[PDB]
Amino acid sequence: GLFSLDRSYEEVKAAVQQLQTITFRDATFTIPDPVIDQHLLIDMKTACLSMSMVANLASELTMTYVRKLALEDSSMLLVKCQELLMRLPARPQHVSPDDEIARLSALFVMLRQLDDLIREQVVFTVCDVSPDNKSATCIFK
Amino acid sequence: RNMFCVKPLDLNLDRHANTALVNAVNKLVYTGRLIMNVRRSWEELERKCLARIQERCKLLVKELRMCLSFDSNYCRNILKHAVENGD
Repeated sequence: GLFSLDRSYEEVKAAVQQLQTITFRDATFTIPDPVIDQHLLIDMKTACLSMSMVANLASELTMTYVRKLALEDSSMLLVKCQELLMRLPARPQHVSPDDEIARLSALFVMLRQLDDLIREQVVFTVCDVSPDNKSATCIFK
Repeated sequence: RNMFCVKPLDLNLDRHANTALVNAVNKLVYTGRLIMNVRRSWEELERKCLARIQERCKLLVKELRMCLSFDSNYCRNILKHAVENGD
């Protein structure tokens, strides 16, 4: 949905061949007919609003922790998460505990308001499956 | 030495390498040192001037009083007023 905006139709046709292939738990799956919808517009609007809000409420230390770790530490996951970021010992300008815990609580609220889009609901909690993977037992109905 | 010319923040005391609270309180204590310096210099100059005009008044009212005359009476009656204040 976020890639459907301001893109050519063949760009979407070159994106669906990348995004339809899901190989979760050694079993392939395909996404049928990814089209535009007004509900999808609602999800995109709340996604962009929540992204703007968490971009605004991000403090400088949260914004600079990746560079502060990448200047000294070195790992494979740090490299794999650094290459998707952009290019551009100092003391922090102003820190405060009580302001930043409020910032982190509101930021957790905004990440929750982003998280609820992809997380639908829990409706089954499995305890024991059948060993032929054809049945299970569950709670929380 | 010269309490009349004001020289605020001549060289850079704002230093990013320290805490901004320490830098702000260092500029504050520079301003406090300046105001207490000009206060002390002003008060010491005026009490030096007032002390010497006081003793000039005492020596004059000593020396004019030996000869009784109307002129000495009038200049004494001018000189009766106090000299403890600028007014």
